[PDB]
Amino acid sequence: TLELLKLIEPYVAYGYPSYSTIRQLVYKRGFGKINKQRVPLSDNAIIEANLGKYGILSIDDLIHEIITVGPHFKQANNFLWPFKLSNPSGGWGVPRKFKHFIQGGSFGNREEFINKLVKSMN
Amino acid sequence: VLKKNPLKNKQVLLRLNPYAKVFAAEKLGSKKAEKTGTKPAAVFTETLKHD
Amino acid sequence: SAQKAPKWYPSEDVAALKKTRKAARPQKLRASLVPGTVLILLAGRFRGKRVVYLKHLEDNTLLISGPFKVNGVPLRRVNARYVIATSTKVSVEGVNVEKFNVEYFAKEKLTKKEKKEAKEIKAERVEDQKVVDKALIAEIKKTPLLKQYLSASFSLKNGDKPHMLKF
Amino acid sequence: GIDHTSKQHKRSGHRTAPKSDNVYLKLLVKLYTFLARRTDAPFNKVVLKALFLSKINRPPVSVSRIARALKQEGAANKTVVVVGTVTDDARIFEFPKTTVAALRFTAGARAKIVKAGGECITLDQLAVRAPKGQNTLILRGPRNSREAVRHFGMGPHKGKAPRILSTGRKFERARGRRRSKGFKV
Amino acid sequence: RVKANAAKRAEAKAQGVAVQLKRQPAQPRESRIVSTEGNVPQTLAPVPYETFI
Amino acid sequence: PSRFTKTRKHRGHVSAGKGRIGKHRKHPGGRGMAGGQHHHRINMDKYHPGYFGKVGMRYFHKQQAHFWKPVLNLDKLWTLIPEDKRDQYLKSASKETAPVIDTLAAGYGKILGKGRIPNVPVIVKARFVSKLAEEKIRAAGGVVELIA
RNA sequence: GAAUACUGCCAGCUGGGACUGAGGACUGCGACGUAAGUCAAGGAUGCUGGCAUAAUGGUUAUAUGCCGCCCGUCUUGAAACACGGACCAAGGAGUCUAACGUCUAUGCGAGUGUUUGGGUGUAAAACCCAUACGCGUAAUGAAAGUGAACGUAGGUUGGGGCCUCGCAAGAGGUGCACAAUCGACCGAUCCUGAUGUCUUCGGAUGGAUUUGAGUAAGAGCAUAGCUGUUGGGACCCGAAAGA
RNA sequence: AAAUAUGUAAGAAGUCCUUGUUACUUAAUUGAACGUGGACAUUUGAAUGAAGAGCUUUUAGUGGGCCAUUUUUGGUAAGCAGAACUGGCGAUGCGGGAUGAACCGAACGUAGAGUUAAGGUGCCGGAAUACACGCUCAUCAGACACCACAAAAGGUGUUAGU
RNA sequence: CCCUGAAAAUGGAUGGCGCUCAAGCGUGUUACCUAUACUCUACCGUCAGGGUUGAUAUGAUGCCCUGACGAGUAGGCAGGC
RNA sequence: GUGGCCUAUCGAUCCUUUAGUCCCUCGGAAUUUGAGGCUAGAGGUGCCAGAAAAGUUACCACAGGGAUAACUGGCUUGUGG
Ligand SMILES: C[C@@H]1C[C@@H]([C@H](O)CC2CC(=O)NC(=O)C2)C(=O)[C@@H](C)C1
Repeated sequence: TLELLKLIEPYVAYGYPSYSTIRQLVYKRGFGKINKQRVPLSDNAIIEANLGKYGILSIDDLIHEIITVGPHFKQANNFLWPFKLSNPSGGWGVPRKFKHFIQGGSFGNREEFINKLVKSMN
Repeated sequence: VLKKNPLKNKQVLLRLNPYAKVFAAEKLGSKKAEKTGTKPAAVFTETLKHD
Repeated sequence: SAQKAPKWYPSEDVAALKKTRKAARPQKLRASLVPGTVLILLAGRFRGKRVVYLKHLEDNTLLISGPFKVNGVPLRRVNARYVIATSTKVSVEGVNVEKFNVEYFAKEKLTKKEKKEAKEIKAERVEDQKVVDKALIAEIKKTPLLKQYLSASFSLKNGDKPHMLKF
Repeated sequence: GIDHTSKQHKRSGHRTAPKSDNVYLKLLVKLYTFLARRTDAPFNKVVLKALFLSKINRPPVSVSRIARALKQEGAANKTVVVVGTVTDDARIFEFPKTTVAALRFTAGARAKIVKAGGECITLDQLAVRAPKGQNTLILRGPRNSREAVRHFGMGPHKGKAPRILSTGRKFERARGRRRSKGFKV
Repeated sequence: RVKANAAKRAEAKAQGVAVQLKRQPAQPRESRIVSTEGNVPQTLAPVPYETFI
Repeated sequence: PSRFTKTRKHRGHVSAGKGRIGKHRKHPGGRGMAGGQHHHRINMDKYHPGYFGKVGMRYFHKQQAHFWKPVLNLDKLWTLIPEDKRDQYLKSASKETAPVIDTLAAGYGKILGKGRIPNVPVIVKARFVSKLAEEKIRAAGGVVELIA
């Protein structure tokens, strides 16, 4: 997957998310892929019905499987619908997005500042 | 019919995650840390202060 | 026939509403708004008048009486969002005001015919006004220039910025 | 904007109803829509889909084919189900006593089945007797035996029938079909 | 690799079930302690430009 | 009927479905089978191999009635007996009273042997018969009587 | 020995502003409660005022702010210093037919098609009908000719559905259509050449890196429809010519 | 002898054990191909995704292209002519480049609210005549990519430096 | 950085006005402005997946639930006037 | 070893001719000439998937083409200055 990230570096911003970021992201924008449909989680019973066969019984179980990359991370992550974030509330912080974060832009690995970016985008 | 955001609307926030009341009652978001008087080694200090 | 018929007719029965989860909890007034505070009236027929706040009513209105002896404003209700609460305060622990409620200020049963299509204060209102404001006058006379301040009207002057004013 | 990975608004590509206006076929479809929704038997779903098919997708099923199916071990007492027409076959000289449910029976097929001591029944009679398709055996006729299929995929060395009106010597048996006249296919 | 997989399964039938037959990509490295003992860090700097001719 | 045609749907659209560049013209590639060896060669060779050239010998003044010989197979042989008596013939298969099936009056010239008739003797009258058809009839216990 | 900055966390508290109020008995998940019950918990209610009509709103004209090049066409590219168009009304261009392909609907089904004709009639209608004929039910070969079961109409792989067991996965059995494959059968080609004999006929039996638009428990016929094809004036208008 | 690009594999149509068929093959009961029986879930043999997968029939328009980055041929060169890969325009509006087919951003049902992209914030013109460190004075200053040009060569002009 | 090198024809173009510790050039840090783009909501349509028949509904290509989508010449098909 | 060490060295339909099979047909029988068939080569199309083909027009015609020349303009500036 690191080679994939290298291959799409000019089009994405990525980094290492913190537990606060993951929890807020899943609580605010968490949607399940149930029968090919985008289903708002909004209740622990939905998660038990679709992920309980992996022992995931709650939204905190799902978050735990995300934050510590567990044995069933693939299934939990794929169950999670891709997050639809907004534009950052205080902006991108740079004049031009499409340079590397290292060169004063936005794309590439900004590893720990991804938390700040995602909080503004959430 | 409406997605209600946790992180607000404490009622939905507590419908999910029953542990949230224990978290907010014990103030687990402001956990006081223990005191340790560990000192960095001198070699670490000179390396940091070098040049 | 000029139009055949609707094969489907909508049902004529009106659906009942769902149960609403909206209880009515009491209003939370501002902190500066305490009984005895002088208020500046920002709207109405008494625009700019200095009045004394007396009581919070159950319809969320404020019972004011800037005494006739000072500025001619009788016992009446105002809306909390249309007054400015100042910093000057008179003691209100000597006036009886529980008797004044919404039923005290009930106006009239307007109908579809009893209207002034082309073109008398009650004795209990006059006497209640005198009884309430005698003790207000006694409190007002206890500090210099309060009666004159309460008799004068508020108005903005030139170069007077209300976002930086202190009241 | 969204980077679509598949065609949008794509219809499933399967019939959801018979194209025909036969009110009786539509009543059969109503019955098996109810049955396929309210039962968990896959048989009812299979029958419901078969009721949508076109004429070429419901080839006739001969009584010889029915008898050959009843020849299978343990199939002697099963109810044969044909969503389509059952036709008569004079090549076969003996029939067992059996029950056949079909949309249509030819006069000869019906006479032969009844004469053999069996019974011909409609699909609603089948639904009443076997609501979950109990002890049934669905038979389907040969689809690619149609004459039009002879010409599908025509091309050099493909060995398909040319679309041709008159047949014989002088009709496309020359240059292109033999080595002595140019080349062969 | 097929032969090795069969042999690993045969041994895991005796002991150590769930013998992890699938290959995995290179994982990120785990924590580690790096000792300065006999390895005091040497400070490098960029070098000035020289013509070499 | 005209109201269900695409002509009605093309009303209001300039080119009537024929394209702005191509411009539906009179005969852009010739009439009929023009150019079958030249600019329609690929079509003719892919879909109609054998079209060009001659094969075989001519036949002056051919009368199709000379070649009249409809074929009937043994599996359809018993259909020539009416249903009201076929059953009584299939039962009591007797060498002494066997049905006579006159295939020429039935309108056939030759009896072919796709076979598996029941083991019941029959006198089959025909102009022509294949080896296998005669063998299967005789093995069932009947006979083939040749007629003209 | 402390503070503070910076960074990060809180399922910390709280004030101001804007937009939205979709749904319409109940059902759910919860929360607070000792319980009864209540609630911000599967989408707005409560209270109050004015007006009750041109007041809101619609239409229309104008003004203002910002924007807005002339359509049609050919074309890589049209507002074009490319062509047609002064204006308006009426007319004005993918049709019908013969023979067909695919698909679809319908009737009947190893058959199918009454309408050439006859009978009949309330008379170009409707109704009824014999013998033929067309296509289909057999192919193959230039032709003379010959002409489709070793077998449960074969074996193998898969296969929906069904059957048996089964708390439930699942495991067996049977497996139509369909797909791949190895065979068997019919005709052509090449070869082998028995009994027999008008001694040159006949061609049993067996075979093959050959070949067919075949068989292997028929699927067709007829009518109608959209689309497509060919001939026709053939979407409409248009030569210089020829007789 | 690279980089980029490119073929294949990563298993049930598999692996193993035993012994069945043949007219092929072997000196041979040796193999070859195809098999009968028997043993193989935490992972049935790397990752990620999968929007349903597979299959068929039939028919429209088109068969003048052009532009950008990069590779590249002829030519002094060309808004020239000719190739490669990709993305575009053609067929496409929208915000920005004043203006413009192709550039930047972003692709479009009808609306409301919020946040932004590229580009901007003296006035035209919505938005700091913001903050900070310097440089420059031109009797042809300069002022944003594509893009609407400038060179060799010079100056005790002035500023840093070896 | 500025100046010389540096010449074309109607009057004219950092877009214009104008700008000189800039409103120019290089660089840094923030705040702010606004697209048919992103987020949330409503409504229209389309596609998909579903529910709905033992006295319960105009008696079902109806009613309803859920999710996601929506540029378009030549062209194809569908529903309508 | 199924021509040339490998990568080029070549040719449809109709027609004629030859070889093969001694085979099929000439349709009212039959024999012998003659003719026609089936399988395999050759005779040739070099515009090489393959018409049988001389000019002229300053007397000219038609359908069209800015898919394309003969001015200006535009890009370029070898050459000229
Ligand atoms: C040059 C000579 C003749 C030539 C050929 O027959 C010429 C034409 C004649 C004709 O009218 N039509 C055709 O199909 C062919 C051929 O075969 C060569 C070998 C020998």
